[PDB]
Amino acid sequence: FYPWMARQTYTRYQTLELEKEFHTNHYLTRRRRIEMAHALSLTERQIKIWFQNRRMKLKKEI
Amino acid sequence: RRNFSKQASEILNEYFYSHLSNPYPSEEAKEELARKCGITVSQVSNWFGNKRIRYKKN
DNA sequence: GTCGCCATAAATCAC
DNA sequence: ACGTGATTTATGGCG
Repeated sequence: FYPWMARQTYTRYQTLELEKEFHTNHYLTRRRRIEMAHALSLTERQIKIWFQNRRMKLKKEI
Repeated sequence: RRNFSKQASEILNEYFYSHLSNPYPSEEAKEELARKCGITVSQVSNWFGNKRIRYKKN
């Protein structure tokens, strides 16, 4: 009755690569994400979002 | 990892079932229950997130 | 406009 | 193993 009432997991190599990069820089330029994307068979949007989530994850340590 | 205190799970359930037309506890009503229950506002968020979806799934 | 935040949904993961 | 608390991909829209 109530209104409010009504994903792929990345590989071990993909996460490691994203973690590494995040470790160097928390923010990624559009060119950097276009690069990483081709580098890991993920989209530019997926990289963007992965970094948005990783930041919200780091922030959850305040 | 523990499964919560009963009193804490006493509180969380109480709340959710009360306001069921909009089971979305204001950002501050989160510290209220997090204080009451002793858990973290974060754990409250997880709880309602989990409760909410598993609720429609049963 | 232009871009990140942030609360959630859902699916998974994991004590 | 399994229940349940936690974490991971994705979205929307607000600021």
